[PDB]
Amino acid sequence: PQITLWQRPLVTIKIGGQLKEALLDTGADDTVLEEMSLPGRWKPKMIGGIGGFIKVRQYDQILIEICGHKAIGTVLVGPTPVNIIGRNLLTQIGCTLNF
Amino acid sequence: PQITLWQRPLVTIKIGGQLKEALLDTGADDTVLEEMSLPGRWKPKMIGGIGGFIKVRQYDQILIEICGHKAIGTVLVGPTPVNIIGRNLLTQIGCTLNF
Ligand SMILES: COc1cc(CN2C(=O)N(Cc3ccc(O)c(OC)c3)N(C(=O)CCc3ccc(O)cc3)C[C@@H](O)[C@H]2Cc2ccccc2)ccc1O
Repeated sequence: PQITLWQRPLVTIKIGGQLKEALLDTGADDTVLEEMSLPGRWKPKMIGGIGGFIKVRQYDQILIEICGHKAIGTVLVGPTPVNIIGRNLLTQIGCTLNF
Repeated sequence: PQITLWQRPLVTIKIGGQLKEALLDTGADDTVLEEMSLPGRWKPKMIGGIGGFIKVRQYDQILIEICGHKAIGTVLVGPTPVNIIGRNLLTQIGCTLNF
């Protein structure tokens, strides 16, 4: 699909048997979601940007479905104000910027 | 052009007759650049990010070239981690997300 940028590029994602709305963010290196539970082991990580840093839990090899496109990758979980889909997963769904 | 996301989508922009490196960021509503000087009066603006908020200076009708594409719009200046080209200008240069 082709998504314009007149409005925030929000899409529904399916992760851990849960449905959530997330922002397709080309400026984000990693995918970070609001507090939720995920399987497997995790590593603490600190991610920052505008406003400073937040502490998150890093889970690797996590399955996620974005706009029907399945992908696997690292998901950070923490106090983010919005669910973000970063480049680490945008690449897997073949997402590109065009102009 | 078509830009893949295996790496940060950093491009060259020109503003105030100077070249700067910036991030094409679909997750950003606005364009925010690191401290610099711009003409005219400015208005107050707060941008909410991953770690909280920051105060910035808002300048309107500013000429800016993005990857060779000329644009004229609102440019915010403040303590941002990197120069960010947000949706307000991505829409002006006809940029979209595709997959
Ligand atoms: C609302 O308009 C703007 C918001 C931002 C702040 N911002 C953010 O807070 N970040 C932080 C961030 C989040 C996730 C990541 O995986 C990530 O990895 C780099 C960074 N970004 C950025 O700041 C990009 C800059 C950057 C580059 C390298 C680095 O080491 C740290 C930061 C990405 C932006 O898209 C964006 C994502 C976002 C949106 C709403 C609420 C919270 C965050 C900004 C402008 C708006 O108009």
